Amino acid sequence: EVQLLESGGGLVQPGGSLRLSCAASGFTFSRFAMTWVRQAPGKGLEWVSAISGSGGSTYYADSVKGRFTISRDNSKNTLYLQMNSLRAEDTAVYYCAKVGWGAFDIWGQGTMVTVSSASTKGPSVFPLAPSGTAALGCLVKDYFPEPVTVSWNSGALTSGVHTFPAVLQSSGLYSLSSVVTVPSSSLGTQTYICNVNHKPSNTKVDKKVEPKS
Amino acid sequence: LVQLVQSGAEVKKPGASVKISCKASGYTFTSYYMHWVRQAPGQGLEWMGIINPSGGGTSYAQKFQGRVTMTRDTSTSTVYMELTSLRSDDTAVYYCAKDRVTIFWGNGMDVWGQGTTVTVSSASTKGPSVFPLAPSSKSTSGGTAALGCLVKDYFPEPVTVSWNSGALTSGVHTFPAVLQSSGLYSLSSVVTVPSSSLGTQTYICNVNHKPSNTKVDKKVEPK
Amino acid sequence: DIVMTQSPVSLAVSLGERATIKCKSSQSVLYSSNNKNYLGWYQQKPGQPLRLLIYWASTRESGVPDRFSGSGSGTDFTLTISSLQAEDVAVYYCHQYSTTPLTFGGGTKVEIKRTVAAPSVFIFPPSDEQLKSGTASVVCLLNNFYPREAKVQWKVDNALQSGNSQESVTEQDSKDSTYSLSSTLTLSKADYEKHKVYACEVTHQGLSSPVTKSFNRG
Amino acid sequence: SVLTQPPSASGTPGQSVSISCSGTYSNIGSNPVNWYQQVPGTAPKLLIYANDQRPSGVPDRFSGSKSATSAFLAIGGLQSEDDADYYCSTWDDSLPGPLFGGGTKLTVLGQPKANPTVTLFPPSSEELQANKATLVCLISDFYPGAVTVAWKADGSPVKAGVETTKPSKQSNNKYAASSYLSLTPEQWKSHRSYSCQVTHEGSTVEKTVAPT
Amino acid sequence: NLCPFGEVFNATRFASVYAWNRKRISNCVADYSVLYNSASFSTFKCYGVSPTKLNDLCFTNVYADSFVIRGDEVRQIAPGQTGKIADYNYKLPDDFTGCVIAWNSNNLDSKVGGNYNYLYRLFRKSNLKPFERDISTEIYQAGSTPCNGVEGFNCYFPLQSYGFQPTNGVGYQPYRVVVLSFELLHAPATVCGPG
Ligand SMILES: *[C@@H]1O[C@H](CO[C@@H]2O[C@@H](C)[C@@H](O)[C@@H](O)[C@@H]2O)[C@@H](O[C@@H]2O[C@H](CO)[C@@H](O)[C@H](O)[C@H]2NC(C)=O)[C@H](O)[C@H]1NC(C)=O
Repeated sequence: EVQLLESGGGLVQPGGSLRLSCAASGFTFSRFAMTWVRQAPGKGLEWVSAISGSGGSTYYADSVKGRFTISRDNSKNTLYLQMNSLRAEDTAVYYCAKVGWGAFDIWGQGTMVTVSSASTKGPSVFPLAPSGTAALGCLVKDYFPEPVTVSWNSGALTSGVHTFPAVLQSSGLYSLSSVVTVPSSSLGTQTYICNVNHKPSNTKVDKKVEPKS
Repeated sequence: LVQLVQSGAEVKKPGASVKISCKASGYTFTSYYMHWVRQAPGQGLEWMGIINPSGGGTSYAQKFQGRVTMTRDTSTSTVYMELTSLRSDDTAVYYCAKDRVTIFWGNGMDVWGQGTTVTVSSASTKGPSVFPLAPSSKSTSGGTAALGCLVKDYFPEPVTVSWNSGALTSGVHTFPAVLQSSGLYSLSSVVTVPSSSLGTQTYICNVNHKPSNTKVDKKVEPK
Repeated sequence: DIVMTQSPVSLAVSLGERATIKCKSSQSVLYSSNNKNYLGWYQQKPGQPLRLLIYWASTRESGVPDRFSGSGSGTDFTLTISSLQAEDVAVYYCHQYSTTPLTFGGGTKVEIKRTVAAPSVFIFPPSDEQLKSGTASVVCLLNNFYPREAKVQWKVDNALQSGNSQESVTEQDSKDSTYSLSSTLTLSKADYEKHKVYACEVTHQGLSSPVTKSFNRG
Repeated sequence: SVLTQPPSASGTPGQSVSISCSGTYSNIGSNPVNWYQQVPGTAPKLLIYANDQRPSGVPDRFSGSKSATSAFLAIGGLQSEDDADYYCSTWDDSLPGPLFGGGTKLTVLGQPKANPTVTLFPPSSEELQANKATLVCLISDFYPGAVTVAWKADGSPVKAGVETTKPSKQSNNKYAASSYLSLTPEQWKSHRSYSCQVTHEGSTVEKTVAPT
Repeated sequence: NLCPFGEVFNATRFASVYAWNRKRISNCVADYSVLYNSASFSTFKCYGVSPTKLNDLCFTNVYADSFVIRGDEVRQIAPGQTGKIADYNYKLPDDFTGCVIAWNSNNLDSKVGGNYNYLYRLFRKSNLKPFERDISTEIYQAGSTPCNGVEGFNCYFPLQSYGFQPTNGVGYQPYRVVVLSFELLHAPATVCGPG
């Protein structure tokens, strides 16, 4: 019966503004305080803001005081979060929740808000030189957006290939590495070329990974 | 002083819904449970549920969970019971009953409404046919003759039957109606009289079916 | 669900004599927190709602005559009428209010016991008015008999009928404590014209041999 | 002002586990405690309010307790469907809104605990020529899937330039993760050695590289 | 002469646990096995003394506390316990000397629509000390924002209802509880077992 359905998440530029809404159903909306909680990717939960059942009182965490404005329209059973002067730190999934006996007892499914300067970009590929098995690979750095595909010797090498999930840095750009484990005797005689392709940028790089003198 | 007054009889098609009212008077309305109990024709009692007039909370028998809803209007001291998706075996007399307490499942239902008949049938209103049950020389037994008339194919209940417009009451036997495969009712009314009276006294059966505003005075004559 | 079983289904008692009805519950309704049996007794006369007689097994309701008393505990309960009166003829129900759903017993019909009386049997051929309509209703009346139990068998040209008859019965008469029964055998006009002799065979306690009333179509 | 939870907890199927939440007198010591269960990707769900109370529909094998400055979430009869991140939360006398712990990843063990294999790559010649330097620490084949990565240069902690992924499940249902240290070529060559430390289930595995 | 335990155990209405009831028993003889030998108690647990021999010891006073709680809270009525009841409503000392008696009262204290009469304290700033009692009704303030007597985001009335309904599971059904505190003073022993 009870439901909180959020909407309005999207990409927004640093310094820009965005507004979220939370539609409520299954309970008398005006009788309960409501709150916004957010979660940065791979981070914990952070309380953002709250509002009285009537809207006459509002509460904000210092991290958003002044920039964000919570409000509600009890005739439309809707809660709002107007966000201004957005920074990259505000990137997170934003949750709407009902307040009850000191806890948040009913949550919405969440909505993603990304605050990023992220022009499509191709990656820089650097060889990760090898130093009875030997591990070598290539680093795929500062690319946007996902995905990136990595091959080895045009696909003829699949044993020992471990392509690690990418990391999303504070810059909003991805980086990843794909490492292959091959025999130590294979070095100095077998050629290893990692083939990186980033379709969103039409970039294809073939990088020879050789020992280091 | 203390009494419950229910709304009138209802006829409903299968799949429809019925809402019955129970107006309470003579006591603090909000201080006692109200039950709803129904009784199908020739059947035993079936408890439907409780509503607590103080707060409007309810608890239904699982058999009815889903299609019964009990509400209370405390400004008028009236309890309501609504049953939806009616089926033919919902045909019954519905009673509203006041409990002695508002604790656990009650402690005795001390005051009962007069009951509400509800008939669930695909049948449309139809007045009866009245056929005579003629006395005959072969039928007479030791100076006593048996006669009557048959009130066939009517819907819904009830029908009223008198004899000689009320003059003849002794020996009268008006039987409970039986429901036929056609969905229409039929009952017989008979009376034993002295075979001496045949030819001297006329015997008229007075059948009334107000649901169809049908009135029939049929004279049962010897054969 | 709790199952309430009442014994007997029907009880015949002479006026002034003692009536005792049994009610058995499939589960104990005795609560040790107050040592009370959540068991009630109700009386129903024809065309009327229930009337509360006993609650908590043994406590008489206000305005209930002293001749009514309930006893028992746990699962076995009894309702006793010390000296039956004419206004005690009715159906009595036990009722548990311990667990949902609150279930009633099947009821016990208390009637006046009187001497066995065989029935007067009358048979009625179908009216010509009804025959025009296309159906033939043959009625057989069993009048002023006792006890209530009786069996009616329709024979058409000495062929036993089945499925084409219906019966109803009156309540016990206020004067002579007897019952009356009507049995209606209904046939299509075409099938009624097909046969000759229609018979209503009655069986009853007060009859040493079944009584049959007949008529020839005419 | 901060609520501290262990980053990870585990137990075998059907056993019990207790997740701790460490605070101070101004928060846990004086305010009601709530617990939330979040299956990653889905919204948090209330498990415990007012220290030890369950919303309707939460089974009693979830139970909350509190001491002077710490709260505990006990979970009995562990099922694999209990795999989730659990968050404690309370109020602080100094703050208008509630606090949250850092979360605890609960793993109902489906295989033996395995410590990570670590591989650390120094910056490449191409990257240095480009006036950049990235240390690459690759972590693989660990279970349960939770690690802490600490970087250090010449035995001193390096907190700037670190970027670490959340663990992700591999083919064999073990976990992999990677950490990147971004440096200038100068600070890369301004130390004798850099070290990548991966602590898993209380034990640390170390790898180091040197500009030399 | 006979301790009035019947008025304690057989009382028609029991107190809310936050406003728990107390009766002082003095100058009488206690027939303890009229209580111990009864299968009507789902809980009869004694501490610091034996359930046996209870009729052979003598005390300076006996305090009979009684109240209603939830079924799955009865375990909290014992020394060394924590939880909403032990912490915020009724607290026994670590060295408690007495007996805790409890029985299911669903048929008396439950009600269609929920009983609103039985309450508990849900929020408190500090734990109760043993045998402390708090019937205050100040709005509980969580966080820094003052309440000023009105409920809201961080402000909650501290007492809430069990709302006992007859269909509740037993863990959520009401239980009447009687706590017998045996007080040993350096004074005349006034409550004595029969022997
Ligand atoms: C609490 O009351 C019970 C039962 O009360 C009995 O029944 C009542 C209707 C009323 O008549 C009371 O006066 C009765 O005592 C007590 O249990 C009974 O105790 C008496 C002796 O005092 C004994 O004869 C009965 O058999 C007992 N009945 C049961 C069911 O045990 C009980 O002792 C009272 N509690 C206390 C603490 O005294």
